[PDB]
Amino acid sequence: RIAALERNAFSVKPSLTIGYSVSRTSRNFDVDRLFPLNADGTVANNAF
Amino acid sequence: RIAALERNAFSVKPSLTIGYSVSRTSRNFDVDRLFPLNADGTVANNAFTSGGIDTDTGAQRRDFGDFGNASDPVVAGAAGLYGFADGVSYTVYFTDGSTATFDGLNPADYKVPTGKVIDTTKGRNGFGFNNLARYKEGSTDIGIS
Amino acid sequence: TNGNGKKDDGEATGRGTYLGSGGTAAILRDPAGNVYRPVFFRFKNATTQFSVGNNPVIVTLGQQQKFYFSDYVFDNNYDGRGDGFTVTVDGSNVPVIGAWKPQIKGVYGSRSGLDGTAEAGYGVYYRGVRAQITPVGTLTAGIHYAQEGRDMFGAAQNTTSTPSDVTTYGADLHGKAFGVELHSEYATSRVRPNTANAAVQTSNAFYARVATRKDNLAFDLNTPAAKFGNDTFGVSLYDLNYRKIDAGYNNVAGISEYGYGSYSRTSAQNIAYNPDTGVTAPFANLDRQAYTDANNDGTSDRNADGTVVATNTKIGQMGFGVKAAANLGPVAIGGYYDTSTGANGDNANRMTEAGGSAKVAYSIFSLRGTYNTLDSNRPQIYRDAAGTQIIGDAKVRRYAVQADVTPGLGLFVGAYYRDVNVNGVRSTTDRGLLGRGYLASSFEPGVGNNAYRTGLRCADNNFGTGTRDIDGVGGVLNPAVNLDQSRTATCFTSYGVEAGHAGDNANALVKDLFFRVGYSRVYVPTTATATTGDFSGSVTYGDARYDRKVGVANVRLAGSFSTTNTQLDSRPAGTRGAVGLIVRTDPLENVPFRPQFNGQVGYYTADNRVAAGNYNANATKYGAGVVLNDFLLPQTKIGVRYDGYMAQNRQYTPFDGDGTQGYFSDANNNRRTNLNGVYVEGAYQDLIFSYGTYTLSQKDLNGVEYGSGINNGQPARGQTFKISYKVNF
Amino acid sequence: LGFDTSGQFSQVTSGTGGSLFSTAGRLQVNQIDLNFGLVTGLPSDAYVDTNGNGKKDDGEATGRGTYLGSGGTAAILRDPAGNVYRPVFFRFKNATTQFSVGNNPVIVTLGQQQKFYFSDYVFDNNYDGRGDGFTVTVDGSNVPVIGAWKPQIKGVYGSRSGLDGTAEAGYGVYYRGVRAQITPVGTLTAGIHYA
Ligand SMILES: [Ca+2]
Ligand SMILES: [Ca+2]
Ligand SMILES: [Ca+2]
Ligand SMILES: [Ca+2]
Ligand SMILES: [Ca+2]
Ligand SMILES: [Ca+2]
Ligand SMILES: [Ca+2]
Ligand SMILES: [Ca+2]
Ligand SMILES: [Ca+2]
Repeated sequence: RIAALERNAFSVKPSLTIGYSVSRTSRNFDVDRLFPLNADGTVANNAF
Repeated sequence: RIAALERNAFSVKPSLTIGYSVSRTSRNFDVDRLFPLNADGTVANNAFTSGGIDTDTGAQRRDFGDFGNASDPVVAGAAGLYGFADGVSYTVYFTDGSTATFDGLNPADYKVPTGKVIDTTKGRNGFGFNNLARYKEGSTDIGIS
Repeated sequence: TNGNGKKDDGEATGRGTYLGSGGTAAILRDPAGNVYRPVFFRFKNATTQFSVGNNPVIVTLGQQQKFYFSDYVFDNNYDGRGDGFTVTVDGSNVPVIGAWKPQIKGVYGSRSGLDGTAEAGYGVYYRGVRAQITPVGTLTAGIHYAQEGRDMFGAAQNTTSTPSDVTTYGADLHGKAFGVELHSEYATSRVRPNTANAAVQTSNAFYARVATRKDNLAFDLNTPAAKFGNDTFGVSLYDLNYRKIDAGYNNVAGISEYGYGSYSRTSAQNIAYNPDTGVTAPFANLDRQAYTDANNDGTSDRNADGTVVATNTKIGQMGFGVKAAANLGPVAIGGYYDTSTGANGDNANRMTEAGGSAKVAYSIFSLRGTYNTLDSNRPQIYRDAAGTQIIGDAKVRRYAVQADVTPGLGLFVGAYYRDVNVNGVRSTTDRGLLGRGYLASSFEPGVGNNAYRTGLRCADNNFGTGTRDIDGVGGVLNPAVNLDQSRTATCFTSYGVEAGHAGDNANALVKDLFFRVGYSRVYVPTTATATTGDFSGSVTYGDARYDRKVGVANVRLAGSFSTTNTQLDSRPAGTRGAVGLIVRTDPLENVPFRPQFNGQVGYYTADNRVAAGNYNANATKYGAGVVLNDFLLPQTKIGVRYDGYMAQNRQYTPFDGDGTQGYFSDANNNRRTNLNGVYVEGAYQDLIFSYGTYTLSQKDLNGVEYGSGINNGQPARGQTFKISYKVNF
Repeated sequence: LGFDTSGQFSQVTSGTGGSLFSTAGRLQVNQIDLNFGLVTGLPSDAYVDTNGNGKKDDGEATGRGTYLGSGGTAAILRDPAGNVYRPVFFRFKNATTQFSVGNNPVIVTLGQQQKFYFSDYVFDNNYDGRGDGFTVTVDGSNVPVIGAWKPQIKGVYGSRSGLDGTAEAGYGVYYRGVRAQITPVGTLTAGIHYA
């Protein structure tokens, strides 16, 4: 009986996000060209 | 505890359809009048019946065409091959951008309603023949509900 | 949007407001293949009543209350009236009066609940109460009071024809006591019109019967109400009634849903019982008809088809009737009488019918006599001698003598002699005038069954006058239609003889064989409107039917014949015949594969001697089909089907929107039809392939094809290929 | 928030059908790929496809612009006392279009964009497909006399691109073909075909 109930069941998965951010710039330019390059050829991760 | 859970449960019943169909016809006519009649008075089933049975209005499966994607009702008189096929009709081109449908065989028998005049330029003296061919292009349909 | 519960013109469709909820247009989707559809909550409540409490007192609160006080008073059990409540008090359990089963009902409500200012039920409320006891036997007596009127808001903004108030009360007595069934009812009404300072209109109804009633609430008139003696020496009474219905009594005066007019003006003209609208009143409010002249050209108006246009005025009804019988061993006799007029008693609306019968039946023989009479001074709609519909007086006199013999087995033979004399002159047909009454009765052939059943036996040993069919060859290929049991219901002036057979009887010479053959001579006057004449007409007809199972094949064949020199009903003169045959076989397990065959064939010819010009009509229909239940692959089967139809001077009239089905009929259109095709179907496992090609051609004489409709000389054509596959989760 | 069901709904079985005759049901089981579940909002990438081409042409309304309150920052469907309402949608995506019935020798496939390949220069359409139709394959590996040659016959029918407008190249265009094949000696495979 439990197996049949689980077959017709919905898995509720709520989500929640939280975070603060502020950013100012006189002109918009790129800074990903300053970060180190990994062995696979991708730049290092950063928050900006 | 299980009985309470089943009381507040939803039975999910998905559905799926699949099938291919192509149909061509020069003129739409009925073929349900050719099939054998069962002992209870109903014609034998077939895969080409676009028949709407309606006991309220007296409609039957032999009163509608079956060869296009449309269920064109048969028409009595010489216009519809004496009840054997869909009837001929014309469209009437009036002045000031209005049109009307004439459901006969001869366009020389149409009465012009008062307050309107036909535009001779469009069509054959304002009468445009309505084509009778019906086409259902070959395609397979998958329906999910 | 308007709340009426119907889809008016202009209201938006469901899929047009919620895009992506269905259809092919406006699919709400997402790149990477996602498709979104809104989720809806669907519900439907079929319950509107809520009964609280237990015996004795039960109270019901509902939304469209159905209730029924009596036949002529406050009967609203078909669709209901409106929003309110109903209380029922049952006093079966009580010390002193528990044996009489008292019962009290109470009703309150508002017509239709919320209504617009222009609707009849705006600010209109009803109320009522009914008492009841059952003193002796089934005999139930009761009294009731009813009321319906406008409130202070309804009386000022209703802008309709609803009366200011209606007050109705009465009594009834229904049941069976001391072996006698008795029904009666009295009712009085007072209607005050909506107009200013108008007089109160009083109208009352009354009737009193001695007859049996069914649970359907319709009177039987075939089972005696009061008997005496036994089957040897017995006298039974079937009906004895008196009625008086006022001219101003209708649904409004009775606070009912549907009025008390005649159900039909041609059959049972005095009876108001309407199964369609749920009216159970036994007697009607009669109509007097007259010619109509709207444009005032000096000539009475007629419809497009030649039918007269009549104007109806409401007269009451007041008369009496009787119907009895007497069994004296082998000899049985009967009789009836019935008269009616307007409520005022004037003789200018009198309709009187009377008649009798007789019967003697010893061993297999039989003999019957009959007499009938109609003296309708009341104007009635019927066709004249020439054939033009008229309105006026009518007098009919009919007498018939019928002999019978049943020499055993399924055999039967019967001769008859009938005579109809309308308006003082011999006539071919009675023009339906004898059907206006409701008490006409006749016996039935046989020994031991001396019941005096209602209805003239004008449809016994007659021929058939059918003209319409659905199979296309006259009904010989239709298993659901028995060609030998088709008999016309009109009363002719003829004498003939008929012999037949019935294979459904327990004793029969040949099982499952039905056939008949007859010969009658109809009376035709010298001219259309002459007085003298002779039996110039002549009819010879024969039918057959035989169902059998030989081996694995179920064989059925039928036939028919006819030849006349006069037109009868809607069937023209000239000969006519049709034959058919249907064969079906079970699968043959003894041969390779498992084939089961099918087949049918039909032929129909008719030489019509119509006045406009003699023409000939033909028909031919055939079929064949083989199904191989086990093909080469283990789970594969295939089937084929061939059909055809060749007609000549025949047509098909499509269905009428009123409720009448279509049919095939003869027509002098001078056109030959040829419709045929093939139908191939094969299945692998559960995958079905369907193919079919057909061709219809209709060319007139001298060979001018009309099939395509564009006058190119080509016939119509059609083709379809379909692959089907049904899956379940 | 999102509702996700289990994966038990990934298999279907056949049913009875036919007009001249009735077949036995539950003769085949077909594996399908359905991923469906309830969602409480629409992504910014959604749109309303009115012409049926499967692409977001210019002018077609966005998904969030037709169902207000289904996402984004503008047009929040709320209620004082803090309640916020979002419509509930049913999301699904089928990655299966073919349905193979039967077992060896004869296998029949019904699909929506049929991929097939006869030879290099003839009737090679195994990249994107042609249209709506069916394909039948007969394999004669097990047969008394010619079982060692591994015969095989293919059959193809279809309508190019299925439903098309009057201006598209696939309007009223149908194809058909058949191919035979044997492997007499070694790997050497000979065959003939028609298109
Ligand atoms: Ca049809
Ligand atoms: Ca409405
Ligand atoms: Ca009301
Ligand atoms: Ca209402
Ligand atoms: Ca009723
Ligand atoms: Ca006139
Ligand atoms: Ca698009
Ligand atoms: Ca396409
Ligand atoms: Ca195409």
